[PDB]
Amino acid sequence: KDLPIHACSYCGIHDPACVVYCNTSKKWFCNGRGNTSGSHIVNHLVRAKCKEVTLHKDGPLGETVLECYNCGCRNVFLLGFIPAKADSVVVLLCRQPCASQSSLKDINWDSSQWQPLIQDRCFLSWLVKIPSEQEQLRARQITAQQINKLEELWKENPSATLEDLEKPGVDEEPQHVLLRYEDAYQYQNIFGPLVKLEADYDKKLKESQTQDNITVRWDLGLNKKRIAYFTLPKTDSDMRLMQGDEICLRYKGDLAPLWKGIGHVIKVPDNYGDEIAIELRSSVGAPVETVHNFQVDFVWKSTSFDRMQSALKTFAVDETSVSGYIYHKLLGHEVEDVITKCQLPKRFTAQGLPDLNHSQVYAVKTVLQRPLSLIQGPPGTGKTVTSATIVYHLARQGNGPVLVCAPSNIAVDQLTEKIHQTGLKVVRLCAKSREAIDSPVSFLALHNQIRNMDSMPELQKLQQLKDETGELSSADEKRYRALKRTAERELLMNADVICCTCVGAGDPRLAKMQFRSILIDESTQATEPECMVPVVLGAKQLILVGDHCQLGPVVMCKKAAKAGLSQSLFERLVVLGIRPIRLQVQYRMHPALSAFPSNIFYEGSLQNGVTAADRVKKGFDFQWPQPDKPMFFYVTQGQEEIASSGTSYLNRTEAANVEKITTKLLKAGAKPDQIGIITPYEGQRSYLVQYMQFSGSLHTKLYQEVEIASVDAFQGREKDFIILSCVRANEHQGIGFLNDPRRLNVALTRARYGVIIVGNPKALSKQPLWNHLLNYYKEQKVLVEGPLNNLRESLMQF
RNA sequence: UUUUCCAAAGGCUCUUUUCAGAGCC
Ligand SMILES: [Zn+2]
Ligand SMILES: [Zn+2]
Ligand SMILES: [Zn+2]
Repeated sequence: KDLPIHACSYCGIHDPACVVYCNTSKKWFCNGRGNTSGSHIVNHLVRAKCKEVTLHKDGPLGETVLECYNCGCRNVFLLGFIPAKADSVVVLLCRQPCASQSSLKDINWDSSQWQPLIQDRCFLSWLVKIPSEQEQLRARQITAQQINKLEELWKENPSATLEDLEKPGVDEEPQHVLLRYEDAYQYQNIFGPLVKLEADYDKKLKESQTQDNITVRWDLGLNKKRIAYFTLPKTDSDMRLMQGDEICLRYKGDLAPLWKGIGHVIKVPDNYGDEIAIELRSSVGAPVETVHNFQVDFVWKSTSFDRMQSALKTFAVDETSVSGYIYHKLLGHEVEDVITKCQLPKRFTAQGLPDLNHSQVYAVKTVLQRPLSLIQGPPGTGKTVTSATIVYHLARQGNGPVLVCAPSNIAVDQLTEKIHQTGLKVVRLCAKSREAIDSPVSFLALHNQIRNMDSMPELQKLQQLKDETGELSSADEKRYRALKRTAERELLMNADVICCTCVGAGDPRLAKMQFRSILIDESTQATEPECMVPVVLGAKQLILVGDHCQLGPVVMCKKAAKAGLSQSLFERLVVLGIRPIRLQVQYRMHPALSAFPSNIFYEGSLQNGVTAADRVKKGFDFQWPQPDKPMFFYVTQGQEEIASSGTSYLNRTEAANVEKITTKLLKAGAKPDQIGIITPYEGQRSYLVQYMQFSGSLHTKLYQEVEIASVDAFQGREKDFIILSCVRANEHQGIGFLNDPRRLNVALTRARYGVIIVGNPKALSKQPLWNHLLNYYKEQKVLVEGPLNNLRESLMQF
């Protein structure tokens, strides 16, 4: 009848050792698996981002708080139990750093036997008894989708029952993304709510980030560089500290008068470096002398989303914002093909750049003859050289300035270096936040060029005065602003090629300009409005470069992802009916590694531009299961564990295996910078960092030199030897986003010399693509398990 | 078997002096 005080929100099962109370949500939940693959309590914890667990009053342990004996951390995802060697008393300790920093140092305690408290997405039976299957089915049954809906209702209001899910029927679902449109106003009305939802979600998830009572080195700078170094106390474990964001520094202490300054991040965590560094744009009134009792806060900004909305409305209301043909093509309207009447250069090669192959030459000649061209660039095909050829030819056409944009600043830097290699005059536009960022192409930045602009000397005098003092008078500031605007306008008109980011093209300084040529790059990594921001500038000839098989843009809002916002402009153009021209040759992999992904994801179209003897590293005496094939799959029988964040995964057994193979690789003579570690899960990456940094069997700096990153963090990077840990291994659950073929594509194509795959074939074989992976690897007879020294071919079949 | 937990990004505002003016980073 009436639910007791300790009753599950989802089902209401009442039992002493079956209900767990959450301090964050002030609700009880059952440990029963239910219809879904996960327990109710674990599902509530992961969905509601809670990290506090309170045991029921009656049970094997009674009213207990699961706190680490060393540090007392509340986050249950880090605690683990150790059975005593003398009695049955269990020791609850954090995985790290409490394993080595434990004050108890009990003889019966050992950290090797340590296991996570959460297993198979549910609490262990001895702690919380799993409800009996018959009782857990005879009671009220709730499915996953309505569970998520009820959790959302609880989040938006802490009063919601089962009847609140059906009787109201809120709906208000965002309009789904269409493939074919009819009006620009329709496009704006459809994509406005999605952008607004994304911005709101980002603001909500990023505004709740602050720290208090931190130290600061507080070093100074000659040219007004208030540079502050401080380290996050790692209690919040927030990685949102990023280049270009805004940080407000508040000094509420009594040592100095209260100060509230604004600055930008200049240095994020690095290899063994940490000590995040920020640059303050405020005056000299900052409390330099004080170090402690410093408060910091991150405030979200809406510049990017405002730029997307402005571009959308400009496209909706301005007929000349884009060419008519491009406007009709983007809306899916069926129109006849148009051939651009451009003069074809006799030689397709670029001065100062390597000669293109036949496929690249054909791609260039086809692109130059079409107002709209789509290029599918497989990994390792030298797409940068191709794009350099395109910009070279476009500038040689003399049809005004040529705009280049890319979602990532690294891609922009690579492309601008490539074009500058031809000797062409290029101007790189950087944001104010990125002005202090040091880059190899920073000498080509707009602000640095202005600082080196010697035709007008009073501008330099004002600049150095600003560098040596604070803000000048109002008239002086107005004159300086006018001089800067005039100089940058002259530079931009004089410049032949302007390169920046896709969002950065929305800068007012770049505004009020018309460009007849745009070569949006890496578009497969950007949301459709992000790619659409630069084109409303007056595009007439428009080129996309990217690979849908590589990866897609990352969207955080669940509703936006469901509505189709994750789709890139490249994908929509491809599915519209435009066949993208794809480069057929590449020089990045030894043929053995490149044979499989070409066969699978590129229907056997890629060609190996390098030979086997070319892609062998000298002084590398490492044994292989097949001497001709420098890759293999190592089989591990580990169990996945929930990461500290509560939504990622890790595995200790695979981490130890990775450590062993990396130690062997360094013993083989491979340079430490060549060894890369790739994991799709952030929690696994952090655990590997902790395991390889603090506990180093070999030289600690030796392990330090290698670097670990997420899939798309490493995607823009190319190295010799790569070792992958797929992490996920669950009998009753899925692999997660590992079923996405794009991540498999980038993971297999990230190498140059060798790939070492580590994972559990039994769990991965359920997904058909990974089953094909396993079948191919067994056909090559490189599935190996057991001792590293004594390699044995696995007998498992899939 | 849910949908997955994964990067990158990045200064303007106010006022009817609005054909404009004012102030901030
Ligand atoms: Zn329940
Ligand atoms: Zn909760
Ligand atoms: Zn602890």
